[PDB]
Amino acid sequence: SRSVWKGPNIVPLPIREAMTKGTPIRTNARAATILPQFVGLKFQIHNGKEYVPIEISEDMVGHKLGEFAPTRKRF
Amino acid sequence: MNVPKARLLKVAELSAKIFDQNFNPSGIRTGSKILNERLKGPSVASYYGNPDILKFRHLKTLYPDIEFVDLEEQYRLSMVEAKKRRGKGAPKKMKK
Amino acid sequence: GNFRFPIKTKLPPGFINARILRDNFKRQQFKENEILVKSLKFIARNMNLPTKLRLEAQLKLNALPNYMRSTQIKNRCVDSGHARFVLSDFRLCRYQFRENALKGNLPGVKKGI
Amino acid sequence: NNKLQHLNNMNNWNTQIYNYNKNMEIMNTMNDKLINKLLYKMMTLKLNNMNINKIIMSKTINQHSLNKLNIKFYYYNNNNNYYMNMMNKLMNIMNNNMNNNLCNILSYYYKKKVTIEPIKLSYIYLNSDIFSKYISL
RNA sequence: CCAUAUAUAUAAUUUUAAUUAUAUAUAAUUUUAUAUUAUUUAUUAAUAUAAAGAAAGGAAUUAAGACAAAUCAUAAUGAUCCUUAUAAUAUGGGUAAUAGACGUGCUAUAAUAAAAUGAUAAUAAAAUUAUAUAAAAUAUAUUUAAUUAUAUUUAAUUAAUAAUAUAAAACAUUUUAAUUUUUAAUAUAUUUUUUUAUUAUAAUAUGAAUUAUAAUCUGAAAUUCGAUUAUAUGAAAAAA
RNA sequence: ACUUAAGCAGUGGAGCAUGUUAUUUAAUUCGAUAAUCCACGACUAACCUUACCAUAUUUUGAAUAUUAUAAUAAUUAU
Ligand SMILES: [Mg+2]
Ligand SMILES: [Mg+2]
Ligand SMILES: [Mg+2]
Ligand SMILES: [Mg+2]
Repeated sequence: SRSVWKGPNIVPLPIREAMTKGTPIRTNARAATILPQFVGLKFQIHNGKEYVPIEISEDMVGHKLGEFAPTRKRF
Repeated sequence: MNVPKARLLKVAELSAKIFDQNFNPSGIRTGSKILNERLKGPSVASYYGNPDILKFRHLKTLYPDIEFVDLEEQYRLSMVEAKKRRGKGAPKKMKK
Repeated sequence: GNFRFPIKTKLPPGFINARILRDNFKRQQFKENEILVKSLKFIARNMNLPTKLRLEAQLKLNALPNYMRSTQIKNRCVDSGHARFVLSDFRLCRYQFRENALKGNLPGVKKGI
Repeated sequence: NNKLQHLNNMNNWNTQIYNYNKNMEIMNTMNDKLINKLLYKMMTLKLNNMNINKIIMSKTINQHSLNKLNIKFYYYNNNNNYYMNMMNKLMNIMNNNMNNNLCNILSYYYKKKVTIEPIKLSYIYLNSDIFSKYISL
């Protein structure tokens, strides 16, 4: 969770298929922490309408998935 | 303060032992609050009333001699008949 | 097929609408799953235990359905089904509370002087 | 100072109860409301057809004591020795039936002893509630 | 009917606040004696003086018209409309987006005014605690302690008993940019926390938005989108 | 005679909070419009609340009654 002593908030994710077949992981779980082992994987994050595709880098670790799928248009 | 810490620690440990209290000088988050937290289940579930109540449906079983007229259902049935008479009835539900 | 929710929940004895039914479902399922959720939270929040057990408990907590969460229970009026301005002393919205107080249905309530 | 020259402020409220456990008090209020509605529903009785009697009764007074509940209510109705009319059967199931009388079921409902007290009013203008319910029809 | 002032009852003054608590009852719409001025002229008002007074405030309580209503969320019944959808469940998002525009409040723009401190603890009321409250103590921020915030642990109380909770302004001392009205070195004094003499000496120590780091609280979950702490930041805000 | 005029006490140019409006949005749930002015309920919107958007997904569903097959009992008699 948020408090660092509580650790990251982990949720179920079909990661093993994406660790072997290189397929993207399509998820609505915007509240899941990006663990260090998520690096290099392709995610498709729901933003309420569509699925933004992103590739996880080391700078994204610690942050959460929904931070890179904007829910609203800027203007 | 002037009294040493070791004596107070021994007192605290021994007193916790007597009154069936757990002693955690380390300050580590054991989480005993969860074990000692009271349960709120039954009161939360009893919000809307006990679900076992005598209903009008049950009356025919309970008192065969007495014939009870529920006026609201009669009104609803008569209204359905009135809409039935004018062809304003609900379309038949699709069969799966 | 027969019922909206996974588990069979008995009907509330009073006024009924969809939101009251959802509230009652979540309330009863919270009753049934409270002990399990509390045990999972204990195993997750107990830093004495190995980190793997804590993470397993957290993941199992995340896996639970919405009708087991404590926060999702919201107090609603038992006479109209409204969810706002509900007085927990009578579990009625301010309007239904007003009418019942005027009619004398609420024990002990009176008009202010 | 005298009970023949004033009405107790307790009698103002339909449900007159005090419980240290406030949740039980709220539960009892809700139960009183629901059982009052059910009692309302049970007041119409037809024999075959063209014999639809409608008993008009005021709101119920739920007297909550420590070891007992009493549901007091007033009602209006309308060779008689040798048979039973519908209203008499209704009252006898309220209290007198041996097997499945209403007060036993209400006792299981409330988890305390229950009794029901119907009182007949021979006129309609001796009670505002009964009078209003009558002129409504 | 409240409030107020009294009387009786009740409490074995350790549920103590008897200065209190809640039942009954009384009391006022104040009563009077004069003087002056007006008066429909006294068996009247305006005042003022004297006397007995605790006596000075308040709410509610009815109908008749007329307008406005669908967050008429102040409802009922009826009319019409959907019935693989305008009904129902789950996941996520949104209701928080910003060129702007106007209301409502909070914080400020300094000295008739802000800050720090003030343990045998300056002084309240009304509330709340079985779907709780959390005392004292220990530990970390952090530093001899104090304060403040979390962490560990639950002492009593389910209550006129214990806790939320040592009320705060008030008052006392000290400091406070603009201010060369200040501080500093020498002397100096019957102003000594101080005086004198010679040299030296537009946004601040107001304001806290915004931004960054790292922690913490609730909850299963704080990214969109919560609150809190510390360490850096330090905007606009002066006149009319 | 409401209300005004006067006297007093304020508040009132900035930041933020919170509303409404406009615009945008997939939705930004709902509120006013016959020319002064006025779309303006919040006793707490992260999920629920929720009423809106997207995607899946349920079809007598929340109740009353009818007519039938299966188990449970009670009796009479399987
Ligand atoms: Mg809630
Ligand atoms: Mg400052
Ligand atoms: Mg939802
Ligand atoms: Mg939501």
